[PDB]
Amino acid sequence: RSKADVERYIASVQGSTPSPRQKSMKGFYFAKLYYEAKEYDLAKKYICTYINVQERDPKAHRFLGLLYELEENTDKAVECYRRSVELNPTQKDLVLKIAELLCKNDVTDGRAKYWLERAAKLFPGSPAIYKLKEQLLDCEGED
Repeated sequence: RSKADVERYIASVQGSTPSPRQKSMKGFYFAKLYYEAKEYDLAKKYICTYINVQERDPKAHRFLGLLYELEENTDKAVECYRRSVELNPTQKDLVLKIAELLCKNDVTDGRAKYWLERAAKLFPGSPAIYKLKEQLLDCEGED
């Protein structure tokens, strides 16, 4: 998919449902299509426009989180995933994802241990959990 293909669709929306809210209601579509075009900076731009007018859509915060994760922007990805979980807490997968991202970025972060413990409740006996905990134990300070 090209930037031009997505532009054509945006133009069609402008021509038939031109109001500000109507256009914003199409921003998740625009963002996914730009993501398909591998236009990542534009995908971020447009998912942000949709979150503006549909702030409680957990799928939209998750998708914005995905874009930030692709940039290895740990803080922004975590914030987005956290909001998505708050809106739809059945997403246990995101709790593990947050823990994994924080551990990859900075073992020595109070945040990594906090999320790891939240994830451990949701994934009893998980070797993914046990591996992160090993990493945290390795970097613990000594009394």
